[PDB]
Amino acid sequence: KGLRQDSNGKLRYFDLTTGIQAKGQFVTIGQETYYFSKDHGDAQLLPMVTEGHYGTITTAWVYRDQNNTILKGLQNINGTLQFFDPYTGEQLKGGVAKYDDKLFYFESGKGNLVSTVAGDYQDGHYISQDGQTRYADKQNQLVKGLVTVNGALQYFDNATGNQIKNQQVIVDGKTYYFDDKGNGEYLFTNTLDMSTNAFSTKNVAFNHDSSSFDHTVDGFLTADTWYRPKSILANGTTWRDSTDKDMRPLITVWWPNKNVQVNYLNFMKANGLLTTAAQYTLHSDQYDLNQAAQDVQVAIERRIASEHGTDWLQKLLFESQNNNPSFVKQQFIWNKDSEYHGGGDAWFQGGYLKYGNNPLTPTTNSDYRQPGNAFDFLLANDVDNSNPVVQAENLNWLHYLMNFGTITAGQDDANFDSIRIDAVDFIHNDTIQRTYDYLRDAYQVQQSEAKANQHISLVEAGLDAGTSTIHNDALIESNLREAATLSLTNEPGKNKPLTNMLQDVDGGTLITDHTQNSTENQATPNYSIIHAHDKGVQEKVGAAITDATGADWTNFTDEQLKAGLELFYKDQRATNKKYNSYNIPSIYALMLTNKDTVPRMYYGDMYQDDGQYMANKSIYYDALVSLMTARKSYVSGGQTMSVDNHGLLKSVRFGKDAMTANDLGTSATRTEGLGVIIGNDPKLQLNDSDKVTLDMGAAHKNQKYRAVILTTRDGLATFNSDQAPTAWTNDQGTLTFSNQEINGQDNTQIRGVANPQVSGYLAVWVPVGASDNQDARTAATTTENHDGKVLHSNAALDSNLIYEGFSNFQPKATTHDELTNVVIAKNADVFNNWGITSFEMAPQYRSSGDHTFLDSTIDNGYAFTDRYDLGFNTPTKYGTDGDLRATIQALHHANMQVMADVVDNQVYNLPGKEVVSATRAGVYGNDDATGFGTQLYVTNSVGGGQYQEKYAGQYLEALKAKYPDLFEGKAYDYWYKNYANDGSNPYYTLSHGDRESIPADVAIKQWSAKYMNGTNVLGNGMGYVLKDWHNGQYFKLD
Ligand SMILES: OC[C@H]1O[C@H](OC[C@H]2O[C@H](O)[C@H](O)[C@@H](O)[C@@H]2O)[C@H](O)[C@@H](O)[C@@H]1O
Ligand SMILES: OC[C@H]1O[C@H](O)[C@H](O)[C@@H](O)[C@@H]1O
Ligand SMILES: [Ca+2]
Ligand code: NA
Repeated sequence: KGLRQDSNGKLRYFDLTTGIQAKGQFVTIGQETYYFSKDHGDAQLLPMVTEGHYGTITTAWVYRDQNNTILKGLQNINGTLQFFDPYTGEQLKGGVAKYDDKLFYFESGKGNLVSTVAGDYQDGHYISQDGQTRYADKQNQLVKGLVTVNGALQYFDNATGNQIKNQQVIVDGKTYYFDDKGNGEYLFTNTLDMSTNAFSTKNVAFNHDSSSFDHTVDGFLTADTWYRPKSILANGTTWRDSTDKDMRPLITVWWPNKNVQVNYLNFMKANGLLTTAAQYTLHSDQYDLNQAAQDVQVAIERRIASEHGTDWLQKLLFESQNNNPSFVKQQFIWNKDSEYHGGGDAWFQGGYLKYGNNPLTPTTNSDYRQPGNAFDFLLANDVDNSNPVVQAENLNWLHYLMNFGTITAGQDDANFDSIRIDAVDFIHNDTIQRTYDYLRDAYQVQQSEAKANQHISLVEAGLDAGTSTIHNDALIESNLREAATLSLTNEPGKNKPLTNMLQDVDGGTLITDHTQNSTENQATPNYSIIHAHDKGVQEKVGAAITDATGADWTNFTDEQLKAGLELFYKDQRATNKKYNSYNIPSIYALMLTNKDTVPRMYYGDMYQDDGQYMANKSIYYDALVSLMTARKSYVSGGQTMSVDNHGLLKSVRFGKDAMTANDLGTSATRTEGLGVIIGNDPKLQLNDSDKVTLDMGAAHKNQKYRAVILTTRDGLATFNSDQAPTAWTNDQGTLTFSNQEINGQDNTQIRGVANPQVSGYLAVWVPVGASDNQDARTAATTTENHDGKVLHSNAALDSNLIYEGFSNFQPKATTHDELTNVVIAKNADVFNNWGITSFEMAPQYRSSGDHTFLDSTIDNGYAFTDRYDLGFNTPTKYGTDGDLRATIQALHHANMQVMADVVDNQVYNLPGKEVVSATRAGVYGNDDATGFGTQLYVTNSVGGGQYQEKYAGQYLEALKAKYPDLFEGKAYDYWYKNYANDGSNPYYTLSHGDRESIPADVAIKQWSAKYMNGTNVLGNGMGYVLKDWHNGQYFKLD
C-alpha cells in the first residue's frame, strides 16, 4: 500500500489506513508533495520551494524567489500549498482557484490550500422555499454542498438544499463556520482516526479519576493538562506499568485537530526530538503523522531518563521560548484568533463572552441572566443584577455605603447621603427600581421636596433611563453638553448657530424650554454639564499623549501621561486649540444661569492634572468662580432667551418672585436677576447704528447694572463686587450695547474676539446695590407631594449645585497631605462659599490595579475587585478609610450632602477559575455570529476579597425586618425609548415590570460565575477546554 507504481510505469497512491485510491487530491509522502489527477490518478511532483520571502506590491502579498522574481500559480512552499494570481502573483487568501479543472479552497489566514469545493457560482439566484433559503443555479436547479456563490464560501444541506447559517459544520474532514449571512470560513482540518495499534493502547489513561489528571478546572481537561497513562515506555525502551508518580502531557499523545498535530511534529523536529528529512503537512497521510508522534514519544522518554525528570518538557511545550509564544499559544484554537475579537458592538476590551447553561456545568448554570435594560455588557465581569440573590447583595452594599461611618467607626456624621448610579442603562431595571424603593424607605424622599432635596441622586444617562424618569427618582443628564458640542466647543468656522441653545431637547423630546420660561414643576429634573471625568476628556488627553510621545491608551506609561498632560495644558492655554474645547466659560455661563437644571461643575475645568489635587488652577478658574458667586447672589426667577439678528444669544433671569418680563416683582427682586450675552463668532463686528439689547424686565426700569464678566482682548475680566464697569437700563428695563464703549469704559463694547478663554463674545451683567450677603436661593418646603414624583424642577431644586470632585488623570499623592480626600476636607469652606450643595466624590473602592482598562491603570475607583474595601489598611488613590470618614464629616459640617458612586455593573480581577458555557456577544447582550460558536470556557470568575467576606450579606436579616417591602415582588411602570424605522425621532412608551421577591439568608461572600452574565474576552481560544471535535463531546472526569 501507499505509493504504488502501475503497469505503464505511472505512480498512484492508496491511503495507508483505508486503501482508497487518491484522485483529485494532494498528498505529502516522505519529503515530497504530489498531486494526483482526478481522471486516472496520475502523480505529479510539486517541487519544494524553500528560500524566497513574502513580499508586497501596490496593496497585496506576493512571494519572490532566491533571484527576487515574483512566483505565479500553485506553489509548494515549506510544506504548504499556496496560489498566486497567474498575472500579478498576488496571493489568493479566502477563495478558490482552479487546478486540474476542479476547485480548491485556500484559507483566509495564510492562504493555505485546505479543501475541495464542489462548484463556483455567479449566475444563479437565492430563493425562499418551504420556510428556508436555497440557491438555484443558472438552470434553476438547487445547488448542494460546499460551494462559492458570488465569491463567498457557503454551504447548502445535501438532502434539502437548505442554506446553513450561523453554525459550525464538518465537510469532508474539515470544520468551517458559516455566519448569520451564510458566509463561510475555515477553522481547522480534523484528525481522521487515532492509531489503534498496541503502542497507542499503552497510552490510554490509567483511569478517569481526578488524581490521574492535572491542570483541570471543575472536572474538565484543558490544553495544559498532564495525565497518568496505563503504561510508560521507560528509557525509550521498556514498557512498564505506570505508577502514581508518572505524569505526561496530554498533547504528546492526543491532538484536537490535524493542524495542531502537524504543528506539534514540526515544533518537536525543530527542538531536537525528531531527526528526519520527512515533511509534515496538512496533506500528510494520517498514518504517517500518527507514527511520527510515537517516534517523538520514544525520544521524550529517552530524555526523561537522562534529565531524571519532566521539567524540561513543561518548559518546551508550555512556556515562552526565545520571546515566542509557547507551543500551545501558537495554536489557533488556543489563542485569541479563534475568539474573533472586535466589531462595532465591542466597545471595550475586544468584546465580550456571554454565559449560558450546559448539562455538564451545574455549578455555573443560571435560570436568570436577562439584561432587563437596553444594554448588558461593557467591562470586565458583568454582574447579573437580575439574579434575586445579587439584588439582595446590592441592597446590602447600598446600605453599607449609606451608613459607612456608622458601621466602620460609629461616626453618624460620616455617611453618604445620595447616589450616582454608574452605567445605569447596563443593569437590570429591577435592581434600579428596588434601589429607589430603598431610598424611599430610608429617607422618605417621596414625602416632600424637603426630604427629596436632602438626597439628590443622579444617573449616567438622559431620558433613556426610564426607571429614573417615571417618578423622577433621580436627575438625568440634560442635552446641554451635546448641544454646546455642536454650537460652541468647535474651532472658528465649525460651530452651528446658537439657536440650538434655546431649548433643551433629547432626541426631539423637550426637557425644558428657555425661550419664555415662567412656570415651575414642568421640566424633567436634570443636571447640566459640559465635561466630566469620562465625558469629553479622555479622547483629547489621548491625542495629546500621542503627539507628545508616540504612545496611546493601549501602551502608555506613567511618564508618558505626565508628558501628554504637559502638552494638554499648553494647548488648553492657547487661542488655537488642537485638542481642547472652545468657549468653556461661555458654556459654564449658560449652565450656571439657565432655569430648571441643577448644574454640575467638573474638577478638571477648575484645576489641572499636571499638579496634585487642587494645586494648579486652570485658565478658566477666575471666570467659573465669578459665575458661581453671581449665581448664588443673583440667579432666580423666570427666564427668557432669544438669538438676535447678529447671532448673539441673549439670556435673562428676572430675580426672585418674577416669573415674567411684565411682572412688577417684589422688593427682593430689584437687586436680583442677571443678563448674559454670548456669541460663537470671533469675527463679529457690528455697524455703527446696530444695537444689542437685554430686556431685564419691568422690575428693573431706570436701573444701574455692573459687569460680572467682560470679554477683553487677551481673555476675560471678572468682577465679584459692584466696583466694575456700569451700564443703565432705560424706562422699559432694557440694557443697550453697541460697538462703542459705554461712557469710555473699556470692554463694554460688543465685538467678536479670539483668545484662550473665548471664541466669539461673552458678557454677564447684574443689578447694582446687592447687600454683601444677598442670597437669591429658594428654600425647600415641607409641603406633602401628591403627583407621584420624587424630585420637582422648581426654584428650590434649581438652588442646588453639584461638584464632581475628581479627574481620572490626577497623579498619585506622594504624601499624606497631598491625598485628595485630605485636601477636600481642608477646603470644605471653599466649596460652601461657591454654593456647592452636593459634593460628588469619586468612587472610593480600591482599584484592581490590573491595567486591563484605563480605570485600572489610573486607579480612579471604577475598577475594583472588593467593593467593600474603601481604603482600609493602605490608602486608595484618594486616601484611607479614616480619611474618607473625615472628608464626609467636613463636607457635612460645611453644609453639603455627599454622593456615593454606586457601581453595580461589574467586578474586575477574580483569580479563581471555573468552567461556563460562552458565546461571543456585544454591548447589547446580543449573540454575535462568529467562528467561536458556543464553547465551554475557563473564566476568571471567583473571588472578592477580605471586605466582601466580612460585610456581604451581613445586613440583610435586619433590612428584611425593618423594610420587608424591599424583599417582596412588586409591579411597576417605566418609560421605554423606541427607535423609529424611518429615521424620525425616538418615541417613549410605557412598559410594565414585575420584580421578584428576594431572599435575606444567602450571602455573596465571594463572586462566582453563577452570579455573572459574562466576561470580557480572555484569549484562551475556542478549544482550551478539551473535547472530541468529531462528535462534540467534552472530556469530563467522574
Ligand atoms: O510570515 C509568513 C506569512 O506571510 C503571509 O501572511 C502574513 C500574515 O497575513 C495575515 O494577516 C495573517 O492573519 C497572519 O497570520 C499572517 O502571518 C502569508 O500570507 C502566509 O502564507 C505566511 O505564513
Ligand atoms: O445576496 C443576498 C442574500 O440572500 C440570502 O438572504 C442569502 O442567504 C445570503 O447568503 C445573501 O447574502
Ligand atoms: Ca451589565
Ligand atoms: Na445617610
